[PDB]
Amino acid sequence: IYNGISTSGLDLNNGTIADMRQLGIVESYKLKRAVVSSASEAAEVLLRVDNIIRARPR
Amino acid sequence: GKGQIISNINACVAVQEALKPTLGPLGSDILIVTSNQKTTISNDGATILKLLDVVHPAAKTLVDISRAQDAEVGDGTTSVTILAGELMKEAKPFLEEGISSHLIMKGYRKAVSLAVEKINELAVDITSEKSSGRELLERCARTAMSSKLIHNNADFFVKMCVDAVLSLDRNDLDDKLIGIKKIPGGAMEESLFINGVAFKKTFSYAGFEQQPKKFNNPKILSLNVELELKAEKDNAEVRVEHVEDYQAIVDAEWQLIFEKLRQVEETGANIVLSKLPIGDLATQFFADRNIFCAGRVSADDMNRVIQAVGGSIQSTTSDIKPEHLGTCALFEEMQIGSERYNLFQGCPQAKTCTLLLRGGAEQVIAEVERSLHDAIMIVKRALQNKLIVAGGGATEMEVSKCLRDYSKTIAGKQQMIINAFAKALEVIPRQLCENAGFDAIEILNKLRLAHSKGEKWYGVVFETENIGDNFAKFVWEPALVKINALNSATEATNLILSVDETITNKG
Amino acid sequence: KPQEVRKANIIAARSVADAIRTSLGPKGMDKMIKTSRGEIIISNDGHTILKQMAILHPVARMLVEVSAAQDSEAGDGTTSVVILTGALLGAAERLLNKGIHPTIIADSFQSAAKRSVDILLEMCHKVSLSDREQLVRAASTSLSSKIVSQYSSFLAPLAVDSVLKISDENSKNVDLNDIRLVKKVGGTIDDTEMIDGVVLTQTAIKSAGGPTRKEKAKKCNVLLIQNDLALHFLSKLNIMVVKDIEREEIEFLSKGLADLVEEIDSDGSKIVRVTGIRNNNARPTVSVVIRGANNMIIDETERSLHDALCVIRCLVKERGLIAGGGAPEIEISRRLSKEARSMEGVQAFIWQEFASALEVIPTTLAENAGLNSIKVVTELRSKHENGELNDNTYEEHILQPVLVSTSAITLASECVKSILRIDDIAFSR
Amino acid sequence: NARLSAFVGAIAVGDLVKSTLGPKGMDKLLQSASSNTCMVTNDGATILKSIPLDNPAAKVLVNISKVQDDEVGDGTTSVTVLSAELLREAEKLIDQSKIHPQTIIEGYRLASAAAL
Amino acid sequence: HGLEAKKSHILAARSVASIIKTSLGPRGLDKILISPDGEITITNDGATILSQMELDNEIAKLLVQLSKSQDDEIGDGTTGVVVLASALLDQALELIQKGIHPIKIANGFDEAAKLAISKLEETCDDISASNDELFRDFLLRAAKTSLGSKIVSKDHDRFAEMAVEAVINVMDKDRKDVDFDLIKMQGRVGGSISDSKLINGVILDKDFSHPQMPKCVLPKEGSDGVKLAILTCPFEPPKPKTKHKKFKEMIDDVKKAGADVVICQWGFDDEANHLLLQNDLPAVRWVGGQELEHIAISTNGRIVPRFQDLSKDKLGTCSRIYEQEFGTTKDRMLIIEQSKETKTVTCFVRGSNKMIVDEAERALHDSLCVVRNLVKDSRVVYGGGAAEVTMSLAVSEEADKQRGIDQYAFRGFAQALDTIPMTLAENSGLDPIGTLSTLKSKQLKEKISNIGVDCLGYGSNDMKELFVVDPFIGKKQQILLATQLCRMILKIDNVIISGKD
Repeated sequence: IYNGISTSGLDLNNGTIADMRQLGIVESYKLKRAVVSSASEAAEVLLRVDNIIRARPR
Repeated sequence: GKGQIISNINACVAVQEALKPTLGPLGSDILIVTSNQKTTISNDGATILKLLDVVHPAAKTLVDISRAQDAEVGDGTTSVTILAGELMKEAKPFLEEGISSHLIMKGYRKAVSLAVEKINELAVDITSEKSSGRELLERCARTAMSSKLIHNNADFFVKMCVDAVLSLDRNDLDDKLIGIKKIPGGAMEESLFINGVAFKKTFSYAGFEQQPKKFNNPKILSLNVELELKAEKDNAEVRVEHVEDYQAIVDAEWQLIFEKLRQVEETGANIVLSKLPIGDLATQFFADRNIFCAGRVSADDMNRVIQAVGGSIQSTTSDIKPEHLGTCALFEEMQIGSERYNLFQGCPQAKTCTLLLRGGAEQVIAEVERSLHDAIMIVKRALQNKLIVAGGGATEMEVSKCLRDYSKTIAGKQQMIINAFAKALEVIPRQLCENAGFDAIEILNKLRLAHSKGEKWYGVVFETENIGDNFAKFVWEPALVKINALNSATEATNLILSVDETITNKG
Repeated sequence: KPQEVRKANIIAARSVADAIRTSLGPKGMDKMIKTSRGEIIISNDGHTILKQMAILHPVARMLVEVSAAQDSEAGDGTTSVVILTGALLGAAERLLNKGIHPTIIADSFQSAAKRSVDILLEMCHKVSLSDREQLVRAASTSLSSKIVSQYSSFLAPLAVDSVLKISDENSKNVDLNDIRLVKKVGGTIDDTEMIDGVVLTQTAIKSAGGPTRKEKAKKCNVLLIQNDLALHFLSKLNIMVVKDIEREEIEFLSKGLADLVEEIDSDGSKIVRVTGIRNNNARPTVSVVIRGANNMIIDETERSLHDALCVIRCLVKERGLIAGGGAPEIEISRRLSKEARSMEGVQAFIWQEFASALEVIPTTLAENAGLNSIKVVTELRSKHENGELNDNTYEEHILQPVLVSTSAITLASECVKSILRIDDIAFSR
Repeated sequence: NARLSAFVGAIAVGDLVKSTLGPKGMDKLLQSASSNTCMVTNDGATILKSIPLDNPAAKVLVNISKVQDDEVGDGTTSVTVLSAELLREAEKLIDQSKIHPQTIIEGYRLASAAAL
Repeated sequence: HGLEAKKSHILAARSVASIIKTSLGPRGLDKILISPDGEITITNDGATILSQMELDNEIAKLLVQLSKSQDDEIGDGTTGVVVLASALLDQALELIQKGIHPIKIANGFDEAAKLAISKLEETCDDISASNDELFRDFLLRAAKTSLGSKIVSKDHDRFAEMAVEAVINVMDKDRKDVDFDLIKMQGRVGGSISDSKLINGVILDKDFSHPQMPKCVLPKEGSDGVKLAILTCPFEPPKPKTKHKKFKEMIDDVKKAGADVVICQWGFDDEANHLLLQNDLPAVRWVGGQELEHIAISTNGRIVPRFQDLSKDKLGTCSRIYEQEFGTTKDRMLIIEQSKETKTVTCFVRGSNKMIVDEAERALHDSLCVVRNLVKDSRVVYGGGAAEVTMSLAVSEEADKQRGIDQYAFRGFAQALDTIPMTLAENSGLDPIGTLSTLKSKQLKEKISNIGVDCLGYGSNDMKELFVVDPFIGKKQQILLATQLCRMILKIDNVIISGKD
């Protein structure tokens, strides 16, 4: 996939790299943007906190 | 106190437990590590038990009876120790109920009187009936070689085993008169029987010694001291007041040795041997005269050469008398074993021989060396002793039978003792089945069926698990084994069980 | 160490399977379990051992759920399914040392279980429910493990005729919970009434005014109750009343459920029978009535006839029968060993270990019977080569239904899978 | 120990639902004190919320995962797995630098724009 | 005891065997070893590594005893037998738990070993019966595999022919008798490996004493060979044994015979060597014990003990004697070859460092042992892991036809042979389980052939194109010692260790 003309993908049936366009393996585009946008904001919350005070044990 | 008796019984069990797998040719072997670090592995119980050196006093009795078993008999050193120890294990629960040891020890000797008369009834004297000279040694040789890797090659091995005992006196035979040397490499079926002695070829250095090895009638002469000039180890230092005199200092050995160089030529001895390493001075003149010589000869090798041609050893080469010389029929050194090994052949007066073996490894030959010794001991005791009984469990199962019926006719406490004595005799056939892998539970139960039908010759087949007759299996044992074992085991059993105290002084 | 945490659960799981392994078969070794309440119970049934064992190990409790489903589906093999589960766990120990991930180990069991069923059906003789001679001898052999022997001849047609009416065709799962075993004091074993309509657990009103019998009852002629004046009020209206209905039978009667309603008492029973429901939605539910004098009679008989219905239940869902005693497990291990060369990669080695894991069931049967362990197993591979299903258990009347051997492998594939898939555990509350 | 609880403490919790990603992923048992109330499931959001977490940094991750369930509700486990991998790379950038991560945060915004 | 020692013997063997599994093959590890005599070298040979191991476990001591006897037969199969014998012990541990006695395991592997020999012979091929011209290339490429992991691999083209002629000279065509005592390995510091030449004779480490003495020997007007004198009597006036506190007579007798060189063990004097300088008769001082007892057979001469009987035709004759300067070394040794075939060939290897000389010395000595097994049996088999896979499929298939208790003993022998290709697969960077299943599928549905684990990087199977062969007698000797070792271990059920004083 480094340079060009790469249709290859992860094939778990044969345990090797195969073309996903022939097998018909697709994933939703809305799921792609939702995970990346949520994981990006999730990492910002933990990094922007320099000191974490121990919470009160219940 | 009474606790010392039980402690002495369990002390012999640890020694007996090691000797159990060593019973039988197919049994396991004990690995003993001496303080000298030399490792020796063998199936003969004599040498094994002698290396234990147990500090316990009652364990020394087993060593004492093992020496008499190997001396007077030579076979059954493992079975005599197991049988003597089995009687002490069965008497352990009898002592906890209040029964005194004297009554139990006395009951053992009661069955001995019935066992001596039983061996005489089972001893059949047969020599030339339904047999011959060659057929007797041939049929008995394949029995000890069975269930071994040499069973397929035993066809050539029996022919060499028959001529081995025929080269020696039939009235007096010794198993040590036939030597066996391990030769690595080569096929196992290419070995031959030689009447002479062989060397180890300890010289790996090259560049001399050209000579043909085919001789007609060489003369043998013994030399008690080393005669040599060139020496690889030591050296001589020379410091004097003259420059030209540095050479003559080391020559003091010339004149008297220079005369001895031509003394062998006038004598004509073609064989020169010594127990000390010989340099290249002796091998020098011997080339043209066709005189063969070998250095670094072992002490046990020369003693066999003296008894070969009837010669004698002399210190020097000057005063040697003509009757010390000897001559063989033929001397031929072949490449058998992928190396040239000297040997003697055609000696009519030779009292000893050497049986050479070959194989891909030294451990394979060691298993064959100990296997050939079992076939020699059978023939050794079949000559002097004319009484031959059926062994391999045959006679052992018969002694236990009759003793069970004699106890029913003897009232008193001797009834349970004799019945327990015959019950303890089952350890011999049992352990033989466990060492070979056969099931001792089913065979000992099924063997007692036909054993009560009146036929006393039923043995145990060592090849395929089944009940059978040792008469067809050609399994024979001398009657001296059964007589000496029962007397030694009973005396050793009653000696340990009577010990009330163990006293050991330190200092 | 994520894998070492799972390996600690595998060793603890193999110790439980080895304990149940000694209890396999009628000659197996019993297990003594002392409950915390002080009750002392002992038996060779693997389902009762794991139920009262109170296992605190999280992974080891999976064998209890499999044993519960083993008795609910097949009804037999609750002890053997634990041994087969521990066999795959022991073979998987060497697989983890080679760097094999449990996913391939778990996925290969799905292909191995489906292949073992197709191989077993080839040697199995397909039978039909239309033959009543085979079902009588099938249920009679299951009754030979109990004290009742000569009286078990009349119990064989009782269980056969009850299933054939509700069998029909292509019934698939047949629930045996609708068949209730009625245990009453008095009578004998030879006295039994089918009463195909339905059978209750309760008696009728012993007071005055109760009709106790009604013709064409459901304008409510007969009612059920989960006052003495209420009985006299309905007595004038000719309405039969049955009170004191057990709460456990409420859900039972709502499923199976009149031309004639009468109370017939053989001795002391005072039981009401119903016949000819003729409902379109509701099927013909039959409740078996068992009579006996001593309490130990109707008890041991209850567990004996329940296992006989499970064997018949296996034949209805899956046709065909095989000979028990570990006979088919030997040939399956022989065919899978040769067919293992047809595969490639890591999965090919799993077929070789899967064949050796199936030989533990016939080996345990030879060990618990006193016979030599390795000697009898060698005689199985020798005789099964020339003959097919001839070793003779057919002459000894030993018949194990094919669904038990099928469900034992199927449930073991899912049980071992749920084990290796757990890589860690933590406190959650 | 402030960043260690937000990294090592989060990775230890993140690795719990990390092996459960995908239908072929691993499984995990959730055990209680009485141990008889337990259950087995492949849900990543259920394992995180059921396990009591005394780490004050791990309590924030629970509230963040609730946004994905309310907005869409699909791929909740994949968000926690991807967020845990971002902490693994951010931990190597800090200890080798010891500079405020806000500068590194600005680098994620420029990289996320090229990914979309 | 029984429940103790039998379990401990399996764990004790796996600890020692797992150490050499990483060094097995050309891709293994070269371990640094230092002998107590002061020699330092680096080699992967298992016979040296196992001999240096010192431990108190009596079970692992049997490996050194077997490797000592195997060193004379082959010496290169030390790593092969220990790993193969340890695989038999792993399968034997499971049989003990099933109720099988250990004595049946010993006899079970014997019937499986002899049965697998006849199966390998049917698929074996012969050299002289197929192509005679390839017999030269078989001996050249056999040593290239063992020398590929060493600096020797640069000059291997020339060094491959040096090992071919050294083995043939010490052996006979029909007899095929090779002795390690007839092949010596020597080397000195300085120079490079490119200057190493094959010598048909001993070394002698002689500078010819005073430099005025001739460094080369002339034929002396077409004489017979080169006259040499082997004598234990030097030139010096004697004395008696009763004291302790002639020149022209002895020296003229040697000149009449024509002997150029005189051999004497001890040293000489100054004036003592002046008489030999005028006659052009070089002198020999400090004689080692290596210079006599064999080779003179090839001289076709006689042996005269004393100066009186010396003559022209009774003196040993060789091809020639010359002193060749080697690099900057001041030793200035000699090279004595022979036109006719002799019984001893000594290899001479040079190196820039002492560690380099000893590294190529044992590397070349191992190549001589491989050629020794190739000339012993004209029929060779394809190695590289193909021998263990082919012999395992024959035993596993015939195991079902053989019934009884030995049926399971044959299955364990087939699985034990798979340890060798799986070990080499891990050292080559391949899946040991995936490769084992791949080799079995290619030899069944496609066709019967020998395809082993790849020693060098490649993309597929069928190494047969590379013409990689192993001797049949070499592989057969390994399976016999591995079977005998497994039987010998089972014969010891008790470990007796004596104390110290």
